[PDB]
Amino acid sequence: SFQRQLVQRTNTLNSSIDNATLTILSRFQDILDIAINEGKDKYTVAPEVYQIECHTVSMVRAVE
Amino acid sequence: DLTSIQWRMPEWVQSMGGLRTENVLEYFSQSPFYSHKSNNEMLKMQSQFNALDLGDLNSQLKRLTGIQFVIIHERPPFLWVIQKQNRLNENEVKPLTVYFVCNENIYMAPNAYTLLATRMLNATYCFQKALTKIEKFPQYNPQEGYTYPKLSNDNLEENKNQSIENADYSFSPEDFSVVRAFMQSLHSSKEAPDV
Amino acid sequence: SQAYKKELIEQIMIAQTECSLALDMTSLLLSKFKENSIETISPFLKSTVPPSSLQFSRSQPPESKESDATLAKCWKEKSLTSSCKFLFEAKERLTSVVETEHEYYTELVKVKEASWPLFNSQGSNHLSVQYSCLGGISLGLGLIRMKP
Amino acid sequence: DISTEKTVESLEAIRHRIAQIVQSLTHFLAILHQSESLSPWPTIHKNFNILLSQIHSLSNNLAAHSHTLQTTSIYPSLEFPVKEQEPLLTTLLRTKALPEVEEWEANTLQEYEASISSQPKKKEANDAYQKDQLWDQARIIFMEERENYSWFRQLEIDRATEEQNANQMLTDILSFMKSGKR
Repeated sequence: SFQRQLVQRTNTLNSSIDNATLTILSRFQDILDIAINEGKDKYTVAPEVYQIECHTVSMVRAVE
Repeated sequence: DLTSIQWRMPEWVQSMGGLRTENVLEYFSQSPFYSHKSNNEMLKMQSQFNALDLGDLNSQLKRLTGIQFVIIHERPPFLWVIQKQNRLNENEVKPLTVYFVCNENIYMAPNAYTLLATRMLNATYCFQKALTKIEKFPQYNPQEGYTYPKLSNDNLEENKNQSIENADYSFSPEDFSVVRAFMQSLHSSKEAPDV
Repeated sequence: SQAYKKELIEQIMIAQTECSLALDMTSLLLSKFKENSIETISPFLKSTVPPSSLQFSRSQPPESKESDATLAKCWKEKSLTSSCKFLFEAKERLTSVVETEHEYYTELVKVKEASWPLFNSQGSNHLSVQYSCLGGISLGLGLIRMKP
Repeated sequence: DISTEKTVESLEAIRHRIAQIVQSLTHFLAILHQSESLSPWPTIHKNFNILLSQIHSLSNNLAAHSHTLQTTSIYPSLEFPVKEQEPLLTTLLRTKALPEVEEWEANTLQEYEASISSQPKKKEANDAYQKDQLWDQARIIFMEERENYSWFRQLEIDRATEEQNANQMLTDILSFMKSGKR
C-alpha cells in the first residue's frame, strides 16, 4: 500500500537517527568510564588509550 | 635487569665433568642471581669451618630457615629447575622465584601477568599505530561517500538504488571504461605468441 | 596508494603473531589435563613436545616501579589531548564540508524555483536535471557536476 | 593448590577471549585479502570496533583474577625436553616488550622528566586523585542529566480508518452504478 511504504521508510529514518545519536552519546559517555587513571596497572592503561581514540572516531563517524 | 637477561660460564660447566647435584648448586653460586644472604652461603661458610657438619641438602636446608634455592626438579643433562624459597618452620616455607639451568644458561621464570600484559601491550600498540596511520585519510563527503584522493584512477576497472527506469536517452558516468581492457588485452595478447 | 593496507597487513600480522604465541602457550598451559586447549594449538608445536610444560609458581606480585605510575598519567594525558585535537580537527574539516554543502543544494533551489524535474542517479549520488522538460521525443537527463 | 583451579578457569575464559580476538584478526586479514585495492572504510571502522569489544572484554576478564595471574610464574616441567624447542621456548619466556614500544616509553619518560625540569617540585598526581574523583562526579551528573531531556501519532493510524470508510464508500458507489441503490 502507498501508506506503509512511507511509514516504514520513516521508520528506517528514525531508526538510523536514533542509532547515530545514541552511538555518539554512548561513545562519549564511556570515555568518562575510561577517564579514570590512578590505581590502574601500567599495562591496563594502554588499551584504554586506543579505546579513547576509537570512541572518538566512532563519534565523528556517527556525525557523518 | 635481573630478569630475562642471559648468563653463562660454559668453561666452568665443562670443567666440572657435567652437573650432578651439589656442583650444579655451585653453578648457581657462579650465577649473578646467587645471594650472599642465602642459607647456602652460610652453609658454605660452615663447610669452610665445620666441614663435617653437613647433611645432604634439604636436611641441612629445611632446619636452617632463610633464603634457599632447593632443586625441586631437574632435566639432566639439559635443564635443571631450582626453586628459591624462604623457610620459616619445619613445615612452613614461602615459595619464591624459580631459577634454572637453561642448558649452561640461567633465566628467571617470567610472571604470567607480566608477559600476557606485555603481549597485550604490543598488540594494543599495534592497534594505536593501526589507527593513527589511517586517521585523516578517509576524505569524507556526504555527497560522494568516503573519497580517497589519488594521483590517478584505475588500476582496477547505502540503499541509493533509485533511478528512472528506461533512462535512455540519458547520461550517467561511465566515468571510465574499457581503457584498462586496452592495455590488458594487449599484454594478454603479447603473451599469446608465447602461448 | 595501497601501502596503507600493505603496512597495515604487517601490523595486524605481527600483532596476530604476538597474540598467537600467547594463545599457544596458554593452550599448552590449560592442556595440562583437559583436552579442550590441546586441540587448538598449531601442529608445529604439537609436533615438538606434549604439553603441560608449564606449572604453578606462587611467588610474589612481585613489585612495580613508581615511574610506571607516571606512565599511567603520561599516556592518558596525551590521549586526552589527542582527543581534543581530534574533535577540533574533525569540526574543521566538517565545517569545510558544510561550506561545500550550502553551495550546492541552494543552486538546486535556484533551478527548482525555475520549475524543473529532478531525479537521483546511480551510485554517482548527484541529483540530475530532466532538461528536456518541454519534451519532443526522447527523454533527457544531466547530472549537475560539481566544479570546484 | 586450589588457586591453580582459579588460574585454569580464569585463563579458560581468557584463552577464549584470545580465540575471539585472534579469530577476528583472521577474519580481518581475510577481508583485506579480498581487496585488491584499499578496503572500504565502514567495514574497517567496524573491525576496529570489534577489536575494541575484544580488548575491552579481555581487560574486563583480567579482573581480580589478574592478581592471581600476578602470583604465578612460567617454568617448563619434567614433561618437556628442551632439545630443540629451547630457542622457541626462550621466545615463550620473552616477557620483553617490543623495542619500539619501550623506545616510545623512553620518549615519554624523557619528556615527563622534562616537565619535571620545567616544574621541579610541583607534583600534581595527588591533586589528580581528587580530579579523578571529579571525573567520577562529572560522569554521574552527565548520566543523570541526559534523562531529563525529551526522547522519542495514532491519528496517522486513524488515516487508515479514513481509507477504510472511503473503501466501503467505494463499495457503496459501485453498488449504485450497478443498481442505483443508495
